[PDB]
Amino acid sequence: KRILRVTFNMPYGPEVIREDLDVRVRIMKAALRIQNRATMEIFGLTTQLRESLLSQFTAWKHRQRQVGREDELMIKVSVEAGYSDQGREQVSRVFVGEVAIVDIISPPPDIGIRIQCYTRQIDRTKTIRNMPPANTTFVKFVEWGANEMGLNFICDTSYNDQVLKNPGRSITVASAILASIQDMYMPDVAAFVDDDILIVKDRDKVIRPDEVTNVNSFVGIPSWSEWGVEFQCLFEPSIRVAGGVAVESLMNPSVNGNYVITALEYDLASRDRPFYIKVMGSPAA
Amino acid sequence: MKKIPLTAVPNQAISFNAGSSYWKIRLYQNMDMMNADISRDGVIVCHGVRCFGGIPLLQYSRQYRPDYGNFVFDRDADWTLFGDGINLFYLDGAEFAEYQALATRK
Amino acid sequence: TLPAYNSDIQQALKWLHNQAPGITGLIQRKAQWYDRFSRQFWANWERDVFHLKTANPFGLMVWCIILGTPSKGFGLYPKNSSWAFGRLRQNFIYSGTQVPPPADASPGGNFYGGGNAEILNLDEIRKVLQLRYVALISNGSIAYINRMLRYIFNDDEPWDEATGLYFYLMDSTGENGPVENLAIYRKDWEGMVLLSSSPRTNHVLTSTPASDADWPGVDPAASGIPVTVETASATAPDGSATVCKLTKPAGSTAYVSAPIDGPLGSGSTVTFSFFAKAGSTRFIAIQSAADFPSRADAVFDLDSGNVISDQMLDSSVVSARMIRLENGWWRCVLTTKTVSSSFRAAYVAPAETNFSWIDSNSSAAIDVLIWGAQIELGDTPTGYLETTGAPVTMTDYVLQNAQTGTVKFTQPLPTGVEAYWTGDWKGGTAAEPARFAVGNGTQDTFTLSDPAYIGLPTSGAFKLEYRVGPALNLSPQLINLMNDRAVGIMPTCAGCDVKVIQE
Amino acid sequence: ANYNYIVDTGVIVADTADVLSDVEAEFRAALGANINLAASTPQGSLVAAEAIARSSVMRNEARIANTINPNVSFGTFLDAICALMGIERGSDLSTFGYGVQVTGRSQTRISTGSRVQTPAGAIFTVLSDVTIPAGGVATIDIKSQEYGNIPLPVGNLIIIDGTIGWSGAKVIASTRVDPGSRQMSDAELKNARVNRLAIQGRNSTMAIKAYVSAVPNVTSVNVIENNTGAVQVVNGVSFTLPYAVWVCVAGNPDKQAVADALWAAHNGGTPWDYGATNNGVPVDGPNGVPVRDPASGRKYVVKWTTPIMYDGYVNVTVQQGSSSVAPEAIQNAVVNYAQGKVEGEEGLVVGASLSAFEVAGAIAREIPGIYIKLCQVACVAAGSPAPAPGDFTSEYVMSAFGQATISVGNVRVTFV
Amino acid sequence: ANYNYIVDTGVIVADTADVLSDVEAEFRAALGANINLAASTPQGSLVAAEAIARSSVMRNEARIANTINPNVSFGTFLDAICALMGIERGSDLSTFGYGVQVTGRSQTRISTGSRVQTPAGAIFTVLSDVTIPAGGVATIDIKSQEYGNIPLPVGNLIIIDGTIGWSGAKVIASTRVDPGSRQMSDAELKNARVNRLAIQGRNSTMAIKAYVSAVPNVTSVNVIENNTGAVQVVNGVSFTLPYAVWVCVAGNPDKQAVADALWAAHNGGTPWDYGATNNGVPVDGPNGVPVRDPASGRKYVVKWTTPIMYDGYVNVTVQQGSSSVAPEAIQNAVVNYAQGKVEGEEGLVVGASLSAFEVAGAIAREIPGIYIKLCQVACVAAGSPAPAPGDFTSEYVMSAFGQATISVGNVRVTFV
Repeated sequence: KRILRVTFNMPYGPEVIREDLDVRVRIMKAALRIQNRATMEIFGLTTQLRESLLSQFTAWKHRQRQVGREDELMIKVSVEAGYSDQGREQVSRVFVGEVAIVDIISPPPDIGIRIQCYTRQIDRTKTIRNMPPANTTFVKFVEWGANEMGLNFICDTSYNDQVLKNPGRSITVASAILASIQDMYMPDVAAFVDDDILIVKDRDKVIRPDEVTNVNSFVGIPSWSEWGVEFQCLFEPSIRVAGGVAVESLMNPSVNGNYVITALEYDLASRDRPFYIKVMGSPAA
Repeated sequence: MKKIPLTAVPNQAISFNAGSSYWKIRLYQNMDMMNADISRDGVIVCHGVRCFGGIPLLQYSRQYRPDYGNFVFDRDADWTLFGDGINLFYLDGAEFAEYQALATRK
Repeated sequence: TLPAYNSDIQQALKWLHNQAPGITGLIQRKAQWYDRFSRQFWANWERDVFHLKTANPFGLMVWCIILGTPSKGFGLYPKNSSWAFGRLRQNFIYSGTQVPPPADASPGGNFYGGGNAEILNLDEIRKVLQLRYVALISNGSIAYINRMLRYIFNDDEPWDEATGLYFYLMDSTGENGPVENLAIYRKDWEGMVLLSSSPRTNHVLTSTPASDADWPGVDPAASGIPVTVETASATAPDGSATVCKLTKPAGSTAYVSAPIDGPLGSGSTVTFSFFAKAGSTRFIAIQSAADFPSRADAVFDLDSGNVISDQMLDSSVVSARMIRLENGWWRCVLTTKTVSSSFRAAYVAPAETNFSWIDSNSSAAIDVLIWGAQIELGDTPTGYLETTGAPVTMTDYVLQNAQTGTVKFTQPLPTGVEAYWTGDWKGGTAAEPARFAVGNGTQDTFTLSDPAYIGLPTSGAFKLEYRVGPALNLSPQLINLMNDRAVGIMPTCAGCDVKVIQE
Repeated sequence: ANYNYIVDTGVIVADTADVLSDVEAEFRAALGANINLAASTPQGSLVAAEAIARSSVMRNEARIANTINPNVSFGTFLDAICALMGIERGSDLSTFGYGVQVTGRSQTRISTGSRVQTPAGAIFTVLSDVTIPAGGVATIDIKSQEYGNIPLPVGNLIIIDGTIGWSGAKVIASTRVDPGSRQMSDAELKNARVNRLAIQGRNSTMAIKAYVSAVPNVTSVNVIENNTGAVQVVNGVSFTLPYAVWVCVAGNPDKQAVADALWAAHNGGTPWDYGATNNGVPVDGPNGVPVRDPASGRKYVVKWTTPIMYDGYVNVTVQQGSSSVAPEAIQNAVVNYAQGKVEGEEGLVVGASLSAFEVAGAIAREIPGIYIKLCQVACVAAGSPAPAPGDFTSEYVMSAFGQATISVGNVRVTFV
Repeated sequence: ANYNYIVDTGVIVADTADVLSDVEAEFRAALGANINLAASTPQGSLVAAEAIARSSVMRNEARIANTINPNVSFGTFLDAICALMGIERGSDLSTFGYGVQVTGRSQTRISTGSRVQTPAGAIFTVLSDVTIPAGGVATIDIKSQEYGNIPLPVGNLIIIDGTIGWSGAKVIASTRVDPGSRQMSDAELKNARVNRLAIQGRNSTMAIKAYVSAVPNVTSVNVIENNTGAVQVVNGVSFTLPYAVWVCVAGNPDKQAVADALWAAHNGGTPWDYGATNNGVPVDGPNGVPVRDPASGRKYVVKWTTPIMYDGYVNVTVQQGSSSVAPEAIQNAVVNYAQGKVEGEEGLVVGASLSAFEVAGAIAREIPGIYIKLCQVACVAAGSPAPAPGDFTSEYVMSAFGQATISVGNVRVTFV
């Protein structure tokens, strides 16, 4: 009994699209600069709901007009998925971001929309309000970037106490901040934004070491990869990105060990078979 | 005041970002009481804190200092009435100071 | 939280091990051992934590560490190790090279228990440690310290002045020496009865009836003759043959009403008293009137000394009581408080059954002996005063000098009539009656008796003292230990020298 | 194998899954790597026993680890901790009424557990078997089914479980209604402990202030301590003893109530002094009021002074604005400020100087738009003729033991 | 198989262990009597495992039973004992204020600009500061660590800059903040428990000492009652008023805060004495800091003093026994003990007495096996040069007023 909700944020309020409507969310997240994506195929829309949603989702009013100083320029939508049995719920949060693309995939008799949301699509920000530090340490540049983007930060790396001269004075917008933080020191320590938290950590270290996820049931088989172990699983509302995993396989006994998560491929369909999440993991140090 | 939601289960562990800190509270039924193990930003703060109504979880100063907040049970903890009837609330620094000043002259 | 916990160990033991020797034996032995060394251990250790019951000396010592008391002066370890003198103590030891079974004179005998500073009884050690906690948390308040001295050394039990229990603290406020809230009683054939310095009046027309026309009879039913007052030759409590008999015949529901000036007032406590002797009936019935139907009722059992019935037809009744007097006499007293002003009269009647009312039917002819009625305001019976068709007003005494305590009486005390007093005077309270005068029949000025002890003020500033010892039989070693300022167990304020000493 | 489950940050309690797995691994290492640890076999029974034990102890230690902390203790441990300061949890007793009248007939026998009932619930069970005599009326003893001070009003109790022959029950006035008690909760015990701590965490002057101001009808209080070693004026009141505390109480309170509060707040040793002459009204005579210490029949004597009463006269020359106002409104505003009914401004408490600027401030706050021309104030002794014009000043300064009152009749409003 | 309770000497519940015999005796007479409980057999191995588990149970029960009394407790366990008496475990601070910066032109100083004081400061700039063309601005500062710090009053050094901002300086208007550090106090919390044992009490020597010790940066305090008032001398410190509490606080606390705490532990009507000239150092000369009475009235005065600073020296002669080389770990031990870090032996306090035997004992604490030969100490006033080897003796009286401080370089050790 999968329970999947797509919650928009609109001037009227939140209009939650439940799992009764045919919905299909393909989220793909990674420990990269690039904004994590979520494609949303939603069918069964009424005329009123289509008017209330698609008309608000637009790329105008910031190009041929002005109507922009803060948020409400583009609609922010979150995704809450999970399971529910015996009356209890498991609705976690799996994506927060603003819509960028909107098309239609299925014509009548089932008018189904397909939107494309991206995390931190508010690169329509205020062109960097506070100037970046002139000479400062890496953790301090990270703190400035987090404060500029408005997100709380988790910075855990061994490169924090390294000074930089002009760390990002060429930055043009807030989104480019993450690009700069990713650009400097990129063999291991890659920074990203997971939902509302900006994470800057080494690629071989776990963000929350006490939050290891012991994994014993898999769909298919936990197989090797040129980096670590890769495996698909049924939706567990406790697996984030950059988290620690404690794979204990049966089919492949050599893949057992502790791994950190680098990528994540959510594929959630209320009215269809795919309700999986795919994990790319690398050896954890 | 931030109401931490609860689930009607004997043992559970809730992890959340509250008050500019990464809290993790494991609440479990111990004998005839509830106990809680609280960790902040990964490191463990206290183990086996006996949970009582109105009375803060982090009891001594260095754990709720500075302005880290504290957790308060509105009633005596009981997992059978979790979510509906009993709730746990988080207070930031100034609000916990005000609550302490109120509760020390009762 | 709520739904149970097992922790029984014997849960392991399925139905199979029903006739086993060994598996069930092992599980039972293991459960017994775990019980002994976890559950019994924690029960005994919680009794150890309990300071009120820290009989376990180890707990007393843990508390000496917790409070910080210097333990050199305490007397822990088991006793029976001092030889000293006497067959109840130890004896010396020698070279019993053969090791005889009696273990020569003793298994030991030592000088342990050096006096003049060290207490030996563990109960007083518990008291000392509680007192040190009080000193640690003390802010110098005197009511607080007195209440905790009460709690520790008397288990929160009030004490009389024959004890002389623990006393005040740093508060240089001397007490009294004027006399206030003074009350005087006189002891006679009426026993323990007070007297009023203010004019008290008895409102009954006649106290001792010798004629039927004295008190009329009232009977709504009027089935039989009314109650008839008959003079009787029996020794009245005053020492005379002047008592009267009330007779209720069978089938009669009448009651004698004493003529009284009316009304008596609104919202005023009213007291009725009289003297009765057991006759044919074992008990008597009385009623105080009010507005219909707010009459208060009472019934007094003259033999068992129990006021087994007091009926509130309204908010009237406050109290009912019986005072014993020699020759099987009883003063029955009823105090009634009603916001109404309709207190008209008091009705009396013999009673057949223990709960018979003022107008209950009587199956036989029952006679009772009464004498000396009295109706007054207030809420306490006073000295009986003779009334013959007169609401007699009288004032017992006037205190001419408060400081010296000499008291002047209206009339000289009759021979054999003693005087007791209570109140506070000369920095000492007398909460119990204290005799101060015996009547000689010619003198009426008498000097009070000294009440409690010590002038009290302990003149000075910023410094006072304790007072204790005749009550609790506290050890001189105890007092010496509490008198040491270095130990610091006494509640103290800096800038006050307080010595305990004092018995 | 068993780790260190005590550690320093309190007892660590692992789940019974973990302890069962640990005991199972220990048994496999002991007896054999491939031993059947099934629940029915003897080795499995031993494993289950060693798992129920070695877990009961962990739970017990975690239950009573930090039990000396009074803020988080429980049960009899909290009882013992809070009894150190005299606070004691009560006993859960029940109302124990005696002498309840029973009316019936012949030889009806009331048996134990008859369960009479008061009109407002409160089922009382009979605790003594009683046979009715030939008179038809007797007495019984009843005890409350529940615990605590269950009210037992005088009246006719209804009978729930009555025998044949029992007519009724009556609560005569001789019934000795002994109340009960409902023990005391652990939270209430902590409440009493913190109350006691608040009481005994205050010095002499603050204790006097709090205790005396807690009394009803006490409008304000001025507490002063010498703390100087010489008879002098410290900052406005001339003392008479080198080491003492002088207290002035405003308002119209009960003398015995304030005496009891001030005695309970006595620091001790430091005696009260009435001060010198005209240092506040030395009321209650030269010798202070005696009160009885609740703990012991020893009384203690207390000294305090009522303020020097002053009558304040106010002259105003307000000018009428566009809107109409009456002089009674001006007098009402002034008297409200003087009594202190206004928010923020404390009022004319003991030792508060009478300022015409403050009076004008009250007038401007309560009656905006009215333009004030001249506000003048003066102060005289109580029961004296009104001061002549010219005695009024722009501001009056008050001593440290005086209180001034402005009635509705001492305001002179002139419409210019 | 037993719990030995040390009745007054060690106050410890100690396990007796030796439970193996009892466990195999339980196996006997339950499984029979002919059981071969020798090792390498299943029953022997499992009975040994049972004995080990019971030994662990006894150890854990003994530890949890012992943790109630202090001197054997540890974190979050000794903390409950402190909280029983209300000895607050302690609070944190990390914030400076009102610094100064001199720079070039039109520069924006950087958030969390790092600057180091000569004692390895490592202080960040709090506010996002932009300078002015005049050439001077103010920055707020915070220390890198939560630890207690005291910066030097002169501008020292910088780390994070732009080659333009010249230097950070400190002015008198800059404020200093007084921090704690987790519980620091891990064993000196045990040391300070015996002193701050009347936090919840007021109006006493112990209460005054505890409450003023609770003030941050009060490393020690001495309070003398002088109760037998005839002027005279009582426990040292000549006096002027007959009876007055004399308070000597060490460290560098806030004047207003320590004065308010001293006032709150008012004592009632006993004055403050700190005269006799050399007895301590006057805080504000005559007429000390006023402070305000919370029981609103008047403006009092609280007078205390600070100790006379002393500079101690130590020369040790060791032998480097046991072939364990440790050249310069001795003066670290000496200063560590002097600061009060060691457990059970409070170091150099306001009332201490620098002793050669005590410092030799501290050295033996931190490193045994060196065979200390000579341990001369001596000390001089706050200034003055080294006292020469002639002054070096085995004992310094160090009267009740005055505090000695031992430096890492003042201690020298010679190997023979």
